[PDB]
Amino acid sequence: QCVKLNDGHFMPVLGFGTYAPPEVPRSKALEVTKLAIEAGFRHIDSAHLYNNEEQVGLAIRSKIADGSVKREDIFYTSKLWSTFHRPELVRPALENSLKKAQLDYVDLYLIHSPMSLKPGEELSPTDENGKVIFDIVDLCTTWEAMEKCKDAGLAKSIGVSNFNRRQLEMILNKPGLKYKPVCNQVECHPYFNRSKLLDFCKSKDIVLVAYSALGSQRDKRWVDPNSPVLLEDPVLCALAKKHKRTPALIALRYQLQRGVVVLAKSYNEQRIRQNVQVFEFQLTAEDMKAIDGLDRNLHYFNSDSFASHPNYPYSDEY
Ligand SMILES: NC(=O)c1ccc[n+]([C@@H]2O[C@H](COP(=O)([O-])OP(=O)(O)OC[C@H]3O[C@@H](n4cnc5c(N)ncnc54)[C@H](OP(=O)(O)O)[C@@H]3O)[C@@H](O)[C@H]2O)c1
Ligand SMILES: CCCc1n[nH]c2c1[C@@H](c1cc(OC)c(O)c([N+](=O)[O-])c1)C(C#N)=C(N)O2
Repeated sequence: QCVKLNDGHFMPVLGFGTYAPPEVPRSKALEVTKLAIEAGFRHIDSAHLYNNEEQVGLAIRSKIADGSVKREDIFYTSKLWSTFHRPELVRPALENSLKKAQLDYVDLYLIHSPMSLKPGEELSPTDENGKVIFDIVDLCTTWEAMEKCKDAGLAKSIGVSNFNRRQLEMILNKPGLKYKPVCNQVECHPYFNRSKLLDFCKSKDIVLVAYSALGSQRDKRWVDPNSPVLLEDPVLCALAKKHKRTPALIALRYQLQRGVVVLAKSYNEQRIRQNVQVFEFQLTAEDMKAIDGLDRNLHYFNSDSFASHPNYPYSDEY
């Protein structure tokens, strides 16, 4: 079921990823989120970026209205987009997310990325030459606004996404800090298992939440299509055969036994239901060690433009 956060709240260890590319109809987000809840998902991951908060919130309201769940049975996450890092913009961002989702509070509000962008209403602002426009913001002040969001009872918990150890320390060592981040949501899978960052986070009682745990959606706008397909991995498949499960299930179970909270996106009803089966079996100490050895220092996120961002979390590479 759950893990206790450092603010005394609880996060379910399996979460449902709601993002789908824009070629997919937006109503589909409503339909598949109802499916995920119907299947046993209680943690739902969304964001302003995904442009789907209305539909995900409608799914949540739907399953509350028909009596399948209470609001407090549901752990709902949303994220502050990078055009709203400047501190006076943060609460308005959160209030707009709540208005779109028609919810009174999010269970978790995150800084979506440390890579600040030009303030405004374009989510992807570009210049006359079509290059992305960065902004420069002290994320400590952004965090202070996030803390006020918790105090105002608008977010149950607060945390970050896409921070490295350096950027976590920055918040952690902030003068007059009220709340540490409850989690850090980062790309994490057997080819990028983030063991160093994971050990740091545990040291700080900060939950690590894995995204692209299944190797990503391999959107060729943001991922090199010829990168290895995570779920076609020899070891994962051999393990799949050993446990009579699927590579996806092995990849998911892997994170759970490391103490990583794990996300899984699917827009396919059968795969949504297969994924909750992660709780049906266990991997041995020997199996875990074998998956550890798969690490290739490979993040699927690939973008030349964002790599030159000052706060690009992976800038040590290069
Ligand atoms: N920067 C960030 O904070 C960030 C970045 C990325 C993701 N995230 C969040 O966390 C989630 C991370 O997932 P992701 O979008 O990167 O993709 P993912 O969870 O790694 O899944 C990748 C693909 O795996 C397929 N899949 C799912 N279950 C499967 C199964 N049992 N067997 C085989 N294939 C299966 C899905 O395809 P189908 O739809 O066809 O089933 C999906 O497109 C996102 O949805 C989003 O909520 C956050
Ligand atoms: C604008 C669309 C960007 C996009 N389309 N396909 C992608 C992205 C990247 C992404 C960035 C995110 O917040 C910075 C994010 O939250 C999510 N998400 O939730 O799926 C995805 C990404 C990564 N990592 C990978 N592997 O594929």
